[PDB]
Amino acid sequence: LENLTTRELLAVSRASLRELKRRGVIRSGNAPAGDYAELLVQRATDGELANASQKSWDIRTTEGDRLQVKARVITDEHANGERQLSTIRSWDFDAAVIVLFDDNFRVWRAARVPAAIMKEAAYYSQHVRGYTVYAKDALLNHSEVEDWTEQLRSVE
Amino acid sequence: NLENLTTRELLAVSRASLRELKRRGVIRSGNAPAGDYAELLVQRATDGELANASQKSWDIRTTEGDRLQVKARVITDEHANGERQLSTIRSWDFDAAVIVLFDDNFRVWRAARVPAAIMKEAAYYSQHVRGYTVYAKDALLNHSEVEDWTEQLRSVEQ
DNA sequence: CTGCAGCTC
DNA sequence: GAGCTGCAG
Ligand SMILES: [Ca+2]
Ligand SMILES: [Ca+2]
Repeated sequence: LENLTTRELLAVSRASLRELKRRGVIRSGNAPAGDYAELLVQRATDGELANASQKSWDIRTTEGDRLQVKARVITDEHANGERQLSTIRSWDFDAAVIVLFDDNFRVWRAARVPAAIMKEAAYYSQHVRGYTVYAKDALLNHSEVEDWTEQLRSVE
Repeated sequence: NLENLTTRELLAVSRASLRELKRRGVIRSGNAPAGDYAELLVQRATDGELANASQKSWDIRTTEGDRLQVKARVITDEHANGERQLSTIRSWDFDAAVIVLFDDNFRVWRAARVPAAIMKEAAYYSQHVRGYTVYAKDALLNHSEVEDWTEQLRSVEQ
């Protein structure tokens, strides 16, 4: 992409978003990671996608589980800051599904974390009125956490 | 043509374009490019100093000392009220906001310098996020105390 | 920990 | 109004 002008680079950024939405891979104007991670969890659970602005959770599974999906793109597996999950303002869900992409947007690691374990790992931020969880290796490897890496790779 | 690419190739191109924009200094973060790119245009237009990326309240200090809070949206529908909603404001310690409205090809469509006091008048509080919401509606853009910066920003995009 | 733009109805 | 994901020091 080094041969493209900056104007073309910005246009490719928008056009790729537009084509992804046309294919139903994403459904919003956000950067694709959030919607794409939800799509994969939906495929893996055969679940029901919630309304985009619904509070608390994103996907309801066939067995009735309410899943809060949280994704990050990892460019440096040793950068703790890239493990910071998007803020949590409501605990009315059954489990979080953490989806860690590599910088080619391939699934690197995924984990199903019970809500109670998420709460135990959370720190409150008064600035944003919400809770921060870090998807550090210790949480991903927690004895009550399920490794979902292969389950999400099989739906990529 | 992107319609000929596999979904895997599309996603990789999404990352690759972000990486190339950061390598060139057009952006300086892994966010979607709009936020950093709007700050870059305002910096080019004011010859100002970029604040630290995690700095509270403002983004750019002008040579004359104005602390500018840059707020951008990419407009796909010029008549859509929701697309004027600016990112939340949790601190009023800035002198003026610079609103940058892009079109869906990432060209500058409209830009405006809004005094902080006018931003405060238009804001509604959201207890859910502990912040203030301002909409870049035409009435705000056309306010008598708002400066049109569209041509300034257009002269520095490439 | 402190913050920012994951890092629409 | 109610909400979401406009990632960094
Ligand atoms: Ca989510
Ligand atoms: Ca800003």
